[PDB]
Amino acid sequence: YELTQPASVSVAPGQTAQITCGGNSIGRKSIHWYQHKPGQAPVLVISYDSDRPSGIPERFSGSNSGNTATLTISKVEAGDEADFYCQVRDSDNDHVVFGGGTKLTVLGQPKAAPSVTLFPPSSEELQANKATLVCLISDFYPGAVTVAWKADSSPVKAGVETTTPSKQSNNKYAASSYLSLTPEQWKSHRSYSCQVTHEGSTVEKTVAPTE
Amino acid sequence: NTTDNIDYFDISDESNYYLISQLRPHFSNIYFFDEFKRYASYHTEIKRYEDIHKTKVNSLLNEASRAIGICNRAKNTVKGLINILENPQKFKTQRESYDVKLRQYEEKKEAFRGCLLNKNRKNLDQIKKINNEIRDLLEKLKCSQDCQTNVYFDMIKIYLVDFKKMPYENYDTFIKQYKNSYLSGVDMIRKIEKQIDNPVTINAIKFTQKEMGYIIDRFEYHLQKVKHSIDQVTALSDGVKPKQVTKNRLKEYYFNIGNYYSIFKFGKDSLNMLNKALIHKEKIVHNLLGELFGH
Amino acid sequence: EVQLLESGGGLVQPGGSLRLSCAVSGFTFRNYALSWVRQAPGKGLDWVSTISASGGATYYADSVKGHFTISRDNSKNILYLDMKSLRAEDTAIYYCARDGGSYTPYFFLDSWGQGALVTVSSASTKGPSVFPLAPSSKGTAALGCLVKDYFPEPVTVSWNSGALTSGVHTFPAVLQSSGLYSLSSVVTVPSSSLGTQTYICNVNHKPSNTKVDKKVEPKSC
Repeated sequence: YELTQPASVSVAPGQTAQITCGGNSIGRKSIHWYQHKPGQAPVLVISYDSDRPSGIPERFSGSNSGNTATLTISKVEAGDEADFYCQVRDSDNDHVVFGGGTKLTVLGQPKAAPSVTLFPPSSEELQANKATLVCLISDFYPGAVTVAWKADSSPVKAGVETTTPSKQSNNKYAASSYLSLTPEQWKSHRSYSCQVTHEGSTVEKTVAPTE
Repeated sequence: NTTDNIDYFDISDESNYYLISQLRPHFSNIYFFDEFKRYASYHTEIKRYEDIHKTKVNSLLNEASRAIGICNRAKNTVKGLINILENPQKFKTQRESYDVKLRQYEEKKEAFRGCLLNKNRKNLDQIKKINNEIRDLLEKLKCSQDCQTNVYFDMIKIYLVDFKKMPYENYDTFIKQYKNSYLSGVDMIRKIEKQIDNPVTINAIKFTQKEMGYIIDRFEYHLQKVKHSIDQVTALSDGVKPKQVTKNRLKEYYFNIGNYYSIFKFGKDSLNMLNKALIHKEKIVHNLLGELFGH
Repeated sequence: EVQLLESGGGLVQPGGSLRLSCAVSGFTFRNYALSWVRQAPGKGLDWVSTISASGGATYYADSVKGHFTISRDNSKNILYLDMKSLRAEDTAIYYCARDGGSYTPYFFLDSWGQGALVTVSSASTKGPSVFPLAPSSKGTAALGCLVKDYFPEPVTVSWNSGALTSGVHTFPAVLQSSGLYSLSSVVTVPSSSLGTQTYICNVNHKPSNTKVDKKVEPKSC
């Protein structure tokens, strides 16, 4: 069995959140929802379609009919920001199946565009028969960036080591991207460019192999 | 229907070494004592054990049945709550709530399980004293580095034939299909729970499923314990065949097959009782399911 | 309250073995069914294996039957997870969770644990290679300090022996395919004085006992 979950859902504080979990003939199975805060233990919020264990507010709700089940949070708070998972048991082979996951992002601050800072390889690294391009991304919200590298307007996929966005102290996110190149690849071009895309907006920096 | 018998409950000590059972002989160790009298008959050097099995074992057997019998007053109070929670007619007569009545069941059920262990704690120290006598009886053997394993290996042949008279293939297929109906019955009543205004009948099915869940786990425990004894003893007949071992290795050999076979017979007696309980409680669920619309 | 405490996770080499443990506080260990659920980096919750309250039945996942093995100890009230052959796909955080059903698993999770991290890589202790990141030949200039190829975390990076703390932004480290880490620290500085003012990053590595002071200077050529 396979459960399908939207990867991301955005909610403004005070609105109602609706996370969906889909599958074939879902209305005939028992579904339980779990909230997971990173670094903390997951919590069974709703079990058996609609039931809520003790200690769960009435804001959380559960429905299930037909092909999709919906988890509903009436008055969403900034403290409800976590990725949610639906769960059903596959009676055929007898084991637990989870959904893909759904990141619930509460918009507690305006959208912020990233700041890209691209660095050429140091002259000391080039003397050591190595070369690395450092693309530093900072002060962006929400935390979802896509990095693409170009070698003289040609897409690059080899040598890319992008990291995961990390929440800074100001609830803003930061990321980095490192391009590993041999000294011959670095010198045999006219321009290397780091391309950072956030919320549909692309910020481009460029570095020239000369000097 | 009605739960007329509740012999499926049991209790273990804190060390989890000794398992109490309501059926005779209430101990898998007593079956080991019944099997060592067979071992001592083949050895012409051990003759004092015949009097030990006639007095120390029978005293431990009767004290076990006595200690279980003291908890009969507590057993009926737990059974009475089982018949109230599963029968909507008996529940509708009483005035307390269902949450209160279900919590009383959980409190009294552990009171009965706690009674069986506490009243048998004196017998738990008696079992240890009989094992030390057996280990001391083996020390009196004349062999030191030349102990023959003929009696040990002849018993493995006797056990394997006795293992064949066990419907292990039928129990595994039964418990695997019984669970499929169980979890289906679980998910069914919860879907129905939100669509029917019949709280008492639904709760009676929920409580029986809680009872069934306890018995299925006790069934799987003994079923897996019967298999381990059958597979491990079979592994002994397909392992090394030492002609002569030390007296220390010989003690371990008799205690190995003695403990293996005793758990086999102990599980066979329980699997039979636990089988009838699973079938009976499944009947009570369907009688409650047919009573969903009316009556 | 009811809580489950994981312990034993850490670094294993590809092909090695790990014994994960789980203690229990808040309920009787014998009366409940338990299970393991793991979460790979950047992935969701992956169910591993569950066990009955008495050990009568055990259930596993297809991508798990080979190596992982459920173990229970109702005497010491400890729940185990033995991993036979570890591969790169098994790096994750493993959650000790208990089944919400009665004795036999109803296949829904009642409580969870904080999780135990299990890392599978041949990486060994290694000092870093510090390289200065010169400005873009520049109002505001952005020069940095590159720390590359080190293991394990963390690496402490300051500037001018702790004199320059505002405008510095030490970035989170990246985990390369080589199992080694690499971070970057960049400080905002004035552009009219980058050639005359001293900007030095001092790198400290506790595991390898490596202390490096690197001076950053432009390369106008």
